[PDB]
Amino acid sequence: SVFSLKIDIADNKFFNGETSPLFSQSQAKLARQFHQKIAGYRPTPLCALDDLANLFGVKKILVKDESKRFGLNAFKMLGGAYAIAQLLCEKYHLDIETLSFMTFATTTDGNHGRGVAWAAQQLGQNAVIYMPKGSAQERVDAILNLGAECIVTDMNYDDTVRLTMQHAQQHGWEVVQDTAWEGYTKIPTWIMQGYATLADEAVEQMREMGVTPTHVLLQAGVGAMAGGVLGYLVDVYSPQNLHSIIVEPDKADCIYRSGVKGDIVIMAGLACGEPNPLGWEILRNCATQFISCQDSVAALGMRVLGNPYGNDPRIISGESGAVGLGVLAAVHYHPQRQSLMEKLALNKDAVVLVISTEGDTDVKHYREVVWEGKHAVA
Amino acid sequence: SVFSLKIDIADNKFFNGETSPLFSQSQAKLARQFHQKIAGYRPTPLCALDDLANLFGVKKILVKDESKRFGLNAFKMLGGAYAIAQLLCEKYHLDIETLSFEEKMTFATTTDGNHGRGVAWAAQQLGQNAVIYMPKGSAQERVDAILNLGAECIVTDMNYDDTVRLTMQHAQQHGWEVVQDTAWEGYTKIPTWIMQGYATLADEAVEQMREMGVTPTHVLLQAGVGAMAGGVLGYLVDVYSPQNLHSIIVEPDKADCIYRSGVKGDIVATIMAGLACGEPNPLGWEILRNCATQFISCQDSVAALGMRVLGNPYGNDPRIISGESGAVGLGVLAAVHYHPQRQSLMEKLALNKDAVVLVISTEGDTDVKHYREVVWEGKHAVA
Ligand SMILES: C=C(/N=C/c1c(COP(=O)(O)O)cnc(C)c1O)C(=O)O
Ligand SMILES: C=C(/N=C/c1c(COP(=O)(O)O)cnc(C)c1O)C(=O)O
Repeated sequence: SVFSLKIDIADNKFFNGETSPLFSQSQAKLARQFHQKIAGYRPTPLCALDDLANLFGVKKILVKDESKRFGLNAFKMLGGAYAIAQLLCEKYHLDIETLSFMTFATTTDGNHGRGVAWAAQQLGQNAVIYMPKGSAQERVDAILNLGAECIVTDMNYDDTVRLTMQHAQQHGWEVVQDTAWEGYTKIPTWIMQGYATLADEAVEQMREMGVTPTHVLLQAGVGAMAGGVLGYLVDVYSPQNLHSIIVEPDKADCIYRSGVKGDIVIMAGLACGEPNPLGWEILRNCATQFISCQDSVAALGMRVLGNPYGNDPRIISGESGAVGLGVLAAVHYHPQRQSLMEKLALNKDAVVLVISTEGDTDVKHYREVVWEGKHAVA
Repeated sequence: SVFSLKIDIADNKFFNGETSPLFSQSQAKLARQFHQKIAGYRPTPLCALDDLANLFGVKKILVKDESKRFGLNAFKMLGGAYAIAQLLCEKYHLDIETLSFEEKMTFATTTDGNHGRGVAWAAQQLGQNAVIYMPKGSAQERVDAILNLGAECIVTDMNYDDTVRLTMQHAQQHGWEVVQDTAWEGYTKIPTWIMQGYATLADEAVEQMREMGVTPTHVLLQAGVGAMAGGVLGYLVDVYSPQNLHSIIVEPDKADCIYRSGVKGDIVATIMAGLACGEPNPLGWEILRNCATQFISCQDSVAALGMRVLGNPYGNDPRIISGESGAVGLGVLAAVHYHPQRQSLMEKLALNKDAVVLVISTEGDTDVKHYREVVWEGKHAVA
């Protein structure tokens, strides 16, 4: 069927190609050295969707399956656990190379807090995690399952973030929040560096395949992952020879609207309000294009990934996890496919990296989308 | 989420447990012995959906995956190829139990997809001709499938039943051999063999369940005219008896001929192409009237739900490619599960924690276009 989903593409006019040594090969190698020493480490699968590539008119679609990231069903773990380890290695005067085996506070709509909760349990320390209203019970239960304190509020994530701040300064907690703001940059920097492990894995995995990625699609909420992963990839592949596309939901396209203006200006995980300044700076510098897409584009991605084409490997991907792949699928069935493919420079030679950032973190919603066809194309 | 799709259940008030000797274990053995002699024969997988059965509160959900049947993506050839070989054994006075390899005959049938394909393929394999007719609105991909076997295919301006009559006429006019998977006045011999040919899948399924050490308490059988249901249930009740099998006949809302025949006790467009019905198959009807426990008339979206559930399995369950007509049996189980009145519907269907439910996935993605519209785009969604 032919259908038109909103997929607004805008060229980054503020692109300068200025890389960030702060997020590079060397730091990601230190970040990966850390994660390698964690019990049950395994590089997550880089799945080759060959038959879907041939159907879409490109050479390779390659998906980093972050649903395999230990038992957490998401990638976020990579940042939080690294920053928590760095925070202690600073406070207790140690070297990050030795990994011998008091309270961390944060707001999350799901994955980030689970990462912080898991790391706290692993290191014997405590964790208090705040969640906004409407958040799934399964996601609350998973945080309590790790032995942390989880409180569901009555206000939105941006308002809830203030509550975590006022509580942590009044009780004595250490804020391990995945976004930066004036007077708070140290931890988010480490988080973004910790994320780069997945890009480091994917690069080693791509070299083993013997391919060179021409494109990358990165979903963005506050842009911490996009920033950290893009900054690494452009350090490896150059900002000029990697066509990076940042993907945001229609109702929370802060980074898109920021790229549109120049200055700083739905699926849980990709909600924004205010963009992460550390992330923004990298995307403003090195991101090729920004996409603002409809809600149902993510839903499509989940279905395409969960029921693959031909003989491609199946991938379990959540709403925020599947939106990059969804863009490619929405472009394929769009009447303006030709001009959309040209605008994104997607052609028979395009090798496309996609990051599946989470699995079925909310089973109820996941199965409502893929079985019931909630948020259908129609 | 919680949702209500139309799933009307009717007890078969005319059940009497009279089996049919024409559809038994011995005549399924002869069928399967014939199929084993054909190149590329492999029993189709019986997939255990252990995690879905857990979710649904039953013991076992086992799906016979007929998408794997001889590269044809459907089960229908099991009958077509068997009838055709039997006809050749009448024409050349040959023994079927002995022959295997190889005047020009022409085989003619109406189909809305799979039957004709099964016929066309068999004519190709035996170096004969096939002329296949198709009702208006038939998927171009299915027209192409038949042509790609070296057979003629014509898409008429008429419905299924009228196209069948045009096939009859043209066959008399040209001297063709009509190979139709339905019966009527003066035409019962071939659709008997066709029905006997289908029992091969049930024979395999019974053997496979035995290797697993299970015994089915339930079978869900989708129906168009009821040749498959009739042929398959007829064998199954010879194995397990009509009384020990809770057999449920599944039909689409817009073409529930066997359901409507069920409530009355006499012979009386859907997204489930294959399950369309104008007039029921009287040969299949006799078996269903007799041994079918219940009939289900259901909404089109029930098949769509089944398709999605099968193609994106729960937990660690095996993935199955299942088409619109192929998935509706499973779709019933999934529709009941999410229904507000789940408990009562489960009780009605006598489904509990011990139920070993056999489901027949009768075809894979025979219409790739529609299949992906269901499973990717969410066409015919619950809401
Ligand atoms: C805001 C959150 N979500 C982040 C997230 C994102 C967005 O990451 P950034 O906030 O770093 O853009 C993408 N994909 C998945 C699966 C995610 O969980 C959070 O975990 O609290
Ligand atoms: C009418 C056709 N199909 C019937 C069919 C049926 C219904 O079988 P009966 O017509 O024997 O009821 C079930 N499943 C699939 C995949 C089918 O193709 C045909 O192949 O022409």
